[PDB]
Amino acid sequence: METDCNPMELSSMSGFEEGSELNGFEGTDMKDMRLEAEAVVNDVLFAVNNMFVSKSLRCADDVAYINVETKERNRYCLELTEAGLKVVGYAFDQVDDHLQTPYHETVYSLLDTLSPAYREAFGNALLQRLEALKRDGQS
Repeated sequence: METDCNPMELSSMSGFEEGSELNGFEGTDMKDMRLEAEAVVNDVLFAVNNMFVSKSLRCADDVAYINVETKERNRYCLELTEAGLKVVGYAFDQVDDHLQTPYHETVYSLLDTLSPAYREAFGNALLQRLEALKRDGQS
């Protein structure tokens, strides 16, 4: 007389019975674009002024809009999809449907071209490894 409500799971998924094979007609990766998006934003946030997911549009599983504001206040809006990161605007929450702007593979090969300061910031974190091995390694 009831059904399964919306509870919380302290596990990956409720799977007590196992045996049958799952792979069949639908092979969904279960990859959430928002998931990957918020992961990207956090990791590269240090190399820009402010970066955040676009809350003025939409984001549903396959597609998520992100915004990035570099150190020189330059803003890029990114349509994150399975095709990678596709710039859809150069302003905050700016997405144009006629922009045939090229999409890149990762955020690295994208933002490295979007802000030279990002590259320099990478160099700073890179030289940290250099001096790390200089101090600890030969002593």
